[PDB]
Amino acid sequence: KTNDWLDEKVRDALKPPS
Amino acid sequence: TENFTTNLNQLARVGGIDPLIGREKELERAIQVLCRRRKNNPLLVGESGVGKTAIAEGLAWRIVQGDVPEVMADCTIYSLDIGSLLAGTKYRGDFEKRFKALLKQLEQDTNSILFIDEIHTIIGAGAASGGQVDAANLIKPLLSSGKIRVIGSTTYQEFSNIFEKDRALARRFQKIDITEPSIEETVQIINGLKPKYEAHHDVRYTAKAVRAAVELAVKYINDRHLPDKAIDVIDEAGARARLMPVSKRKKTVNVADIESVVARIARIPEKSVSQSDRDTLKNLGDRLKMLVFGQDKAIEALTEAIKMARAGLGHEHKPVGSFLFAGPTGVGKTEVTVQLSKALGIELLRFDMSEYMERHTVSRLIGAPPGYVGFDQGGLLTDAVIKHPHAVLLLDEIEKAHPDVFNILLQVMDNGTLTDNNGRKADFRNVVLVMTTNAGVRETERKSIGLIHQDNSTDAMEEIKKIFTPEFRNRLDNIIWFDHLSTDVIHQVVDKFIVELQVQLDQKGVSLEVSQEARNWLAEKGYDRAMGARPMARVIQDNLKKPLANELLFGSLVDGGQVTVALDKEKNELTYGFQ
Amino acid sequence: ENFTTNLNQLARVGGIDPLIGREKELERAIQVLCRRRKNNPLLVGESGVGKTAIAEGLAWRIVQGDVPEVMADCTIYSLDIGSLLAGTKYRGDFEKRFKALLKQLEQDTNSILFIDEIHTIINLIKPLLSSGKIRVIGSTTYQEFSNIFEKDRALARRFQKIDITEPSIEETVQIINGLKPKYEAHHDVRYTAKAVRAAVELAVKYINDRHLPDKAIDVIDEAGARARLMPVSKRKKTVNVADIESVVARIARIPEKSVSQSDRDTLKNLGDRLKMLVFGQDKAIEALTEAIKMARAGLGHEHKPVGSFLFAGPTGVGKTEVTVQLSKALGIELLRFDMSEYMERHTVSRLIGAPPGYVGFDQGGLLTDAVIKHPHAVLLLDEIEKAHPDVFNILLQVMDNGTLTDNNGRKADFRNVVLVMTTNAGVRETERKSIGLIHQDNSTDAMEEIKKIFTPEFRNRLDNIIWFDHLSTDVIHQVVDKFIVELQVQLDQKGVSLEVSQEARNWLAEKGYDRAMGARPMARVIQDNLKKPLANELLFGSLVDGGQVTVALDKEKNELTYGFQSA
Ligand SMILES: Nc1ncnc2c1ncn2[C@@H]1O[C@H](COP(=O)(O)OP(=O)(O)OP(O)(O)=S)[C@@H](O)[C@H]1O
Ligand SMILES: Nc1ncnc2c1ncn2[C@@H]1O[C@H](COP(=O)(O)OP(=O)(O)O)[C@@H](O)[C@H]1O
Ligand SMILES: Nc1ncnc2c1ncn2[C@@H]1O[C@H](COP(=O)(O)OP(=O)(O)O)[C@@H](O)[C@H]1O
Repeated sequence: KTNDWLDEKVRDALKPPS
Repeated sequence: TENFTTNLNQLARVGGIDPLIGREKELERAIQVLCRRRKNNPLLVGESGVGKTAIAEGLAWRIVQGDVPEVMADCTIYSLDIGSLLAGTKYRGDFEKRFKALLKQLEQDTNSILFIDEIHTIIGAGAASGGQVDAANLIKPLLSSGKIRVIGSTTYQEFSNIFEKDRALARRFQKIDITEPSIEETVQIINGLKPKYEAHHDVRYTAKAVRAAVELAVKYINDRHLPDKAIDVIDEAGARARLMPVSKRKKTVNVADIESVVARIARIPEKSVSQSDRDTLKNLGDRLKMLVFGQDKAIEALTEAIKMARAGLGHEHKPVGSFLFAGPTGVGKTEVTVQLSKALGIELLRFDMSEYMERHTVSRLIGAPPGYVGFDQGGLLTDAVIKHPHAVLLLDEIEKAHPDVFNILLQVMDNGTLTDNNGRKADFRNVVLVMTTNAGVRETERKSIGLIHQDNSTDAMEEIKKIFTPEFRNRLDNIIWFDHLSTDVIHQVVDKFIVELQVQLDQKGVSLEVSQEARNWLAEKGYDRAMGARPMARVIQDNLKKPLANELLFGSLVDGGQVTVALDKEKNELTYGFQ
Repeated sequence: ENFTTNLNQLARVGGIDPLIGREKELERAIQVLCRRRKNNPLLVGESGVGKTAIAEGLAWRIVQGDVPEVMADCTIYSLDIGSLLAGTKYRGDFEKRFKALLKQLEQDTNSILFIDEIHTIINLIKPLLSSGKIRVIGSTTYQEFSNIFEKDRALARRFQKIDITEPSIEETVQIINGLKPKYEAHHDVRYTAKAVRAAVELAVKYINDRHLPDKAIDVIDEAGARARLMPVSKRKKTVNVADIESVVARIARIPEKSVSQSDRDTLKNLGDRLKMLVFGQDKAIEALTEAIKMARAGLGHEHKPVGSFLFAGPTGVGKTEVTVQLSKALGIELLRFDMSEYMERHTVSRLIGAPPGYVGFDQGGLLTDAVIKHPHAVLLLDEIEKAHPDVFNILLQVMDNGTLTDNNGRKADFRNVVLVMTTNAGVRETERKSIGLIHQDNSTDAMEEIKKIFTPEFRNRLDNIIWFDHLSTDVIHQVVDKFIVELQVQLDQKGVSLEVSQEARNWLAEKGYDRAMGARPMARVIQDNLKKPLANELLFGSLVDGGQVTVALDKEKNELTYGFQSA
C-alpha cells in the first residue's frame, strides 16, 4: 500500500520626456 | 545596505542584545573557525530555541565589553535580513546590485563579519525563482577565498534537508553543534536575563519562582525546548502579575502564578500542578465510594497509587500507575476508569482493543512508515496522548488484542514513551494505564468436571499467566480482582439509576416516585450473572424512559408535572401513573 | 494613514459597536501584548465568530481606558490588504508600499498593526515580528493556521494562538440583546424579547450556513428591514416571531411551513403526511415516529442520536420514499450513502478517508463531512450486509457515544442525525428452492436474518428491529397509474393525448412487478412498453400531429394492441 508524493522578474523600457 | 543590514555591535552598545550566559565552549569553537585563513564561516546548528541566535548576537555583545580575544576585538558583526533584501527588487538585476553592494562593504573591512539567520533559505531560492543565479552562488567564490566571513544559524531538520544538499556551500561552512548543556544552566541563564524581563513588566522574580518555572515547563510543556519554554513561562508570569494590581497590590511573582501560567500553555486543569487540592486527593477514595462501589481493593489500590505520584514517590519514567482488572463483565471495572476521570477533571482516552484484532491494525495506532498511504495520518494513540498529555487511558478487552499490541504496551509501561511514524517522542507518563479483562471469571465461575470438585484458587491466576506474557505482567504495578456484586449492591445500583432518572426529570420539571418493591423487580431482570449490570441500563432506558417521554411532550406530564411507577403482581409488568 | 485606518481613533468618534462579553478572550489578548517577546496575538477563529469585531472591540476598550496603563496609549491600525495590493498588479511593487507603511508604525512606539485575514498575504511579515518593535494582531482561519502557521516554525513562534470559540445559545441571544438598543434607535422599531431569542434557535436549525452568532445578527437586521420597508410599519411597530420566520424564508429557500416552529406540531401532521403519500403499512411508519418522538420530548441523553431506524425486505420497499418524505416533513436535508460500493479497502476507507485525493485535506471523511455540512441531515444506508464486518464495527462506536473523530482531527456529533438502514436478506433465501423431491416454501422471518448477519451488540444498542411489510398488489396497480399519469402529463405539453384501458394496467402489473425485485421492474417495464412504440410514430407517422392514442389488449393472443389515429 505505497503512496507516491508528487512534487516575477522582467526587464522594462524607459521613455525619455519629449 | 543600511536598511537591509543592521549593525549588532552598534545596537549592542545601546542595548537590545541580551547578555549571553554560559556559552564559553560554543563561543570558543566559533572564534577558532573565524580565525582560519579559508572557510572561516562558522555554522551554528541546533534544535529550536537552544540559544542559536543569541550565540551569534552574544559575540557582538562580548566584543563591545572587550571580553573576547585580542584578535576578535575591534570587529563588527552585521545581521543580514534576507526578507528585506528580496522584497522590492522587482527586476532581474535589483537583487544582484544590492547584494553585491553589501558584499563590497564587508570585503572592504577585513574585520567585519556577517550573520545570516536561517541561511538555509538562500540556498533554496536566494535571488530568483526558476533561475540558477541564487544568493549562494554569488557568495560561494567569496567564502572559499576568505575575503568575507559569514555566520549561519539553521535547525537540524532544515540543515539536513534544505542545507547540505549542495556540497559546495556546505564545505565552506563549519558545522558547530549547539545543545542545551543542562537544566541548571537554564535557571542560571534566566538569572542573567532577570533584570531585562523584570524591568519590562515591573515585577520581581523570587529565586524559588525562577527555578520552579523551568522545572514545571520541562515536565508539562513539551511543545518547545527547555531554554525557550522556560523563558516563555517566566515572561508570561510577568503579564499575569501586571493585570492583578488594580490599586497598590503586591507586584511580586509567586510560584502559584507560575503554576497557573504553565497550566494555560498546556491547557491542563491546573489541579495536578498545584498542591492546594490535596483535600480532594485525600477524599478521592471516599468520593469514589459514592460512585461505583463493592470493590474495596480497586478503589484503595488506584487511589493510593495516585497519592504517591503527587507526593513525588512515583516512577520517574514509568506511567503513574499500571493496573489490570480481571473480573466478571459488568461489575464496574470500566466504570472505575470513567468515574475517576470526572472526579479528577481530566480527559478520558478510550481505545477499543477488539477493533485491533489483526496484525495490520497495530500500524493504525503508531502510523504507517514513510512512503506509504498512512504516513500522512498520524498514529491514533500517539495523537491522542500528545493532544492530551494528562488523561486517563482506558483499554478494554485487552486479552482480545493482537500480540503486536501487547508488545507496544511494554515500552509504554517500562519507558513511558512511544514513537510514531513521524519519529516524534510521545511522553505521557502522567496518564494512569488501566486494562480490563474477562478471562479470569470463566475458570472460577465454572466448576471442575468430574465426580469430585477441585480447588479453583489458582485457576484465575493461571489464566492471567497464560493469556499475558510474563514480561507484560512484570511492568504492571498490581493486578486487582473484582468480586461478584452482592444482592445489596445490585439493589443499590438500581437506586442510583432511579436517582439519575429522577434528577433528569427534575430539570425538566417532573417529579418521579418509584415504589421500593418496583426497584427490586427491576434489579432481578436488569442484572444478569454472566453480563453483570450491563442490561440494567437498557431495561431502565426502554421500560421507564420511553413511556414517560410520550407524556412529557403531550399528556398528563406537560400539564401537572407528576408521574408515578407501580408494579402489577398479576401481570408482573410495571405500571406507570401519570398526573 | 491612507493605507491603514486607525481603529482606536475611529472608535473615539463612533462607528465601532461596543463589544459585549468576551471578557476572558479579550483579557488574554491584552496579556500577550504586555509580554516582552512573542507579544503578537493571533485571533484564530472562523468566519462570523467575531474575531474581527474583537479587534474592533479591543480598540474601543483602549480609548475607554479599560486596559492597563501600558496599553492605554497604544493605537490599533487595521492594515487594508485590498488598498495596498490594488493599483499595483506587480511583484515587488506591493512590497515597496508595505515597507513605507511599516516604517511609519516603526517610527512611532507602542503602535499595534491588525492584519485581517493574514493568511491571504502569507516576505516582510517575518522581519517585523523578529524585530519586535511593533506588535501585530493576526486573524486567520483554523484550517489556514495548520496549512501556513504550523508549517512555518518562525511564524508560529512569534504568534500566539488565542482560541476564539463561538458563544453558547444563551450567549448569542445576550449579544443581540446587548446590541438591540442600537438597532432599535437606527430604524425606530423594536423586536420582542421572544423574537430575538427565537431568531437564534430558528436560524441555526434551518439555515445552518454562516455562523451561530453571525446568523443571529444577520437574521435580525434582515427581519427589521423587511418590516420597516413595508407600509404596514406604521400599524406594525413590533416584530412578531412569525414575521422573522417569513423573512427568513428568503434566505432559507424553503416554504414558510418548514421554517415555522414544528417541534411538537410536526408529530401529528407527519404521521398523517406519511399516509397521505404512502398506502398501508401504518405499523411500520408508527415505529419510525415513536423513535423520533423521544428526541423531541428531550427525556434522553444529549449525546445519544436523535433516532435509530431499520428496514428489511426486497429492494424498493419505499426506503427512498419514506426517507425522502420523512426528510421533507422534518425539513432536514436528505443525505444518502450506499454501502454497496464499500467492498474494498480503498472504498471502505471512504467513510473516514479522502478517496478524491491524498493531497486534499479539506474533504477528509466523506461520510463524516456530510454530517458536518448538514447537522440535521438524515443518513440513509442500504445493503449493509455486503460491507465487511470491520466497517460495521465503526457504526457501533458512533451509535454508543453519538460522536465520531476524523483522521484529520475533525469531530462529528451524531446527536442531531437519525440513522436508518436497509437490508435485502429476505429475497436471497426465499427465492431458493428446497433440495427435495417436493419443493417447499423457503421464506424466512426477516428478524432471523438480521440476527445472523449482524453481531448481537448491534441489535442491543439498536432501539428496535423494524420490518417493513411487503408491497401489496393494490399499490402496484396504483403505481402503474402514477407512471401513466406522469407519462400523460408529459404528453399533454407536446399536445398528445394518451388513454389507457383499465385491463391494460392490470396486464402490465402481473408480468412487470416481481416479488423479489418489488416495484423496480414495473417502472422499467412501463418505459419500454409505452415509450418505444409511440416514439417511432411521434417522429414520423400518424402521431406527428393530433396525437390521438389508444391502448388496449387482445385477450385471445394476450398481447397489447396499439391503435394510432392521425387525428
Ligand atoms: N458497584 C456498582 N455500583 C453501581 N453501578 C455499578 C456497579 N457495578 C456495576 N455497575 C454498573 O454496571 C454497568 C456496566 O458496568 P461496566 O463495568 O461499565 O461494564 P461494561 O460491560 O463496560 O458495561 P456497558 O458499557 O454498559 S456494555 C454500569 O451501569 C455500571 O454503573
Ligand atoms: N545561552 C543563552 N544566553 C542568553 N539568553 C539565551 C540563551 N539561550 C537562549 N536564550 C534566550 O532564549 C532565546 C532562544 O531563542 P533563539 O535561539 O533565538 O531561537 P531560534 O533558534 O528558533 O531562532 C534567545 O533569543 C534568548 O532570549
Ligand atoms: N461576540 C460578539 N460580540 C459582538 N459582536 C459580534 C460578536 N461576534 C460576532 N459579532 C459581529 O460580527 C460582525 C462581523 O464581524 P466578524 O464576525 O469579526 O467578521 P468576519 O466574519 O469577517 O471575521 C460584527 O458586526 C459584530 O457585531
